[PDB]
Amino acid sequence: SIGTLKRAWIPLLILVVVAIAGFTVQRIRTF
Amino acid sequence: ARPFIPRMIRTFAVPIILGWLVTIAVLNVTVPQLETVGQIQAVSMSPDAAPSMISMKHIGKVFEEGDSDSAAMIVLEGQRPLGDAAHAFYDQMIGRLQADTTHVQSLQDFWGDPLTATGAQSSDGKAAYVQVKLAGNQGESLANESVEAVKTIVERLAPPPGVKVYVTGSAALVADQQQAGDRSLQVIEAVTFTVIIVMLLLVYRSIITSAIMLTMVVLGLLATRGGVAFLGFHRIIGLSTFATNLLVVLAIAAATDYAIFLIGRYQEARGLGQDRESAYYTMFGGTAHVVLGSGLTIAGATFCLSFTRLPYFQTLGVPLAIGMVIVVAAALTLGPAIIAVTSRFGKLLEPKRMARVRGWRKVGAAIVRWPGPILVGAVALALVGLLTLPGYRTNYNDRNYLPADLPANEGYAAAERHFSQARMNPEVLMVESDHDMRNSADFLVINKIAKAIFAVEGISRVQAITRPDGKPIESFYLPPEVFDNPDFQRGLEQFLSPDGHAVRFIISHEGDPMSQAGIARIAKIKTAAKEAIKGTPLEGSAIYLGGTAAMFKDLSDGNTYDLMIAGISALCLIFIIMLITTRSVVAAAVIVGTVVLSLGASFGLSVLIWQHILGIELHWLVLAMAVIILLAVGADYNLLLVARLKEEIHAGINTGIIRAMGGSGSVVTAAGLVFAFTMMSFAVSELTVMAQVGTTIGMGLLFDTLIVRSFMTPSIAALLGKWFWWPQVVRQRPIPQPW
Amino acid sequence: QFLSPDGHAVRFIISHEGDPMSQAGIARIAKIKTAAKEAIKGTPLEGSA
Repeated sequence: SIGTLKRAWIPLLILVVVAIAGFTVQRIRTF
Repeated sequence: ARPFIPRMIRTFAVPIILGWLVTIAVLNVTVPQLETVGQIQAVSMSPDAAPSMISMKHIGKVFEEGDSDSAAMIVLEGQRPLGDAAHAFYDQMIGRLQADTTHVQSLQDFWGDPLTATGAQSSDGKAAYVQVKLAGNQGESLANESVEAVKTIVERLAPPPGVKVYVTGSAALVADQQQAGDRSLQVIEAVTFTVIIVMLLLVYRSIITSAIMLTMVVLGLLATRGGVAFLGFHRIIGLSTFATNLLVVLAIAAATDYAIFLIGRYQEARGLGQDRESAYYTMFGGTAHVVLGSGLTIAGATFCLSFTRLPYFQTLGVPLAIGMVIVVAAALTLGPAIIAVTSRFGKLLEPKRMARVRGWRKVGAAIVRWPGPILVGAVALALVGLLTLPGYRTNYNDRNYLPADLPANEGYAAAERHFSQARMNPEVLMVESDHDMRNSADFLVINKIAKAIFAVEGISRVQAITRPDGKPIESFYLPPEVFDNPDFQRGLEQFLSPDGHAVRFIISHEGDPMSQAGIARIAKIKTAAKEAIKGTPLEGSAIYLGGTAAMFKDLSDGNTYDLMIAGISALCLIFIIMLITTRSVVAAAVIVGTVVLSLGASFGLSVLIWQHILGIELHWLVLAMAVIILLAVGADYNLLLVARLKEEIHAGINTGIIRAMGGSGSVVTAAGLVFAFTMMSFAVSELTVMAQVGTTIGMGLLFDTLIVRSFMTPSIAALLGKWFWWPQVVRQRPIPQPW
Repeated sequence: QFLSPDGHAVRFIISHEGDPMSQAGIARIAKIKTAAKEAIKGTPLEGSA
């Protein structure tokens, strides 16, 4: 819901950034 | 009232100081120093599964000449063409070298063979050479003592009159470069010591405060070094010389950063008019979380650096993180403790005069009132920095980055004096087929390969079974009876696998084999060698290419990919920490943009100064070290400044800017200049690569502190306004209070 | 006509295709020089002018 989503936007944003960074680093590493 | 942690730190000050001292003592007396423990367990710098390394191991395995890739050359020249006594002593020496099976694995006797002697002798018949395969890979100590042993065994016996013997190659080069760095250490340390003392007395205008800071820094450095050597001594974690050096540099930088942070905040608080106790409590409550966050961000980034594939960064991940954690722990426990003890006992930490805070408040006033034009000026300077970046070249030859008195350099000089190619850095090509090659048609194909290789733009010699002197430019015929001449059989073992399933040609470049062209040439060598067999029965065989240029091409590719991995990791972690600290999504983005822009401008200025003007090309390691240190220090300073700015927002956006400038700009500037000049004092070293790294970091921090951090980000903050703190809602000015 | 009277030189007379004074014609001469240099490489004429 709105409240439980906007009351914790920081941790979710960090999770998204870490996920993207991990995916990109994994893909680059295999080269 | 008073938080738990500072009260417990200060109440137990003396016992914790004693504990720190005794721990450092025990960790430094019972466990050797970092240089020794690092050298005993050094690791090879070439990746384990690179295309070149596998080729060298396989080539060694097939011909039964060891499993290593270290090699050296012996140069034999005289002022008169060599005679029979030359052969006599050459044979005696070669017997002696073959007697010592401990250190030399296998040998390549060309000059002793009449058929191939032409290919192992100068055009005027005045010089010769030999190849020795040595124990241990590159960079392991085994190679070092093996090359030293060969030097001793060759120099024990006196050469005949008229001739002189050298030792040459890459192994001797690395051994002597290690010795040269060790020699330069003393002078460089003396000069940097005097410069750092001068700078500290200049920043503080006192002798006692400088002495106390030196104490903080040395205790932190000794603790970090002892602890990391303790962990590495028991084979708990890996170590390497590059790791120890960068660890020392980072330890010094972080320790001085935090020491200046704490003492400056203390003195500022005292100047405001608070008593000793409240000054201590406010410095802790204003700097502790910043120090902790910066330390953990740097530790996390330097740990994430460990996923890299190139060992130069792989081995560098754990030890630096452990050292950084130790540094932050020491500077959070021991720091405030001794500050409290020193403040209480007598009268030592005492601010005198006030001339920097007022000046920096004035600079903040200028930034706030006219933020636009100052921004365009700063970005214009960054532009003049950036525009020289795209033209950037790099050189992998390490010969011409050292003084010319190293013995290997005289060996190289002799070789260049009597040879018109780069015959001291050859290569080897291999073809692995599935049938015996000791027959005529396969020889025609072999010669086809040799000729196809010879015709590449850059190659000068291609030494093969067909032509031992290395000029395959002729039509070929060898009747089958030639397999019975014993001399031909000896050459056959030298050049063909004993099973008959492999061939190898020795390829020597022209010019420097390690410049960019010498790196791009091996791909063409492989393509030509592949297309030469196309259509002949040998199709589908496996082609190996082992040599120095191959190794350096692999290293360059790994270098670019690892630089990008580390960049993404570091930048994303900076984003995370700024977001946690400020609770703003635009502020973190602005900081990320500014830091990357500063890296770019700094390196642009450095390349403008070092390659265009002084006419010396940068190394292939400067980028990595420079970016590591610059990113760490920038994270630290930006975190402090932004945290302070957030602290002073409540009374208006912009008077907060000028207050924050007065409070913290001076501290960050002092730390930046001290570290920058401590590094800049390295320009007088005779190991030019260290001069390059030191000067790059120095000029980079000068530009960062004096242009970017003091004029670009405060101006941006004052320009955007309340939109620097989105999504948080803030006000440009408080409610208008009455008179 | 071709060799030098003292016998220390030779000259070749080279004619282009199309328009010698367009961009390609200008670019061709470096290739000519490189080709000659690589042709003399390894032979007793190596390093000549």
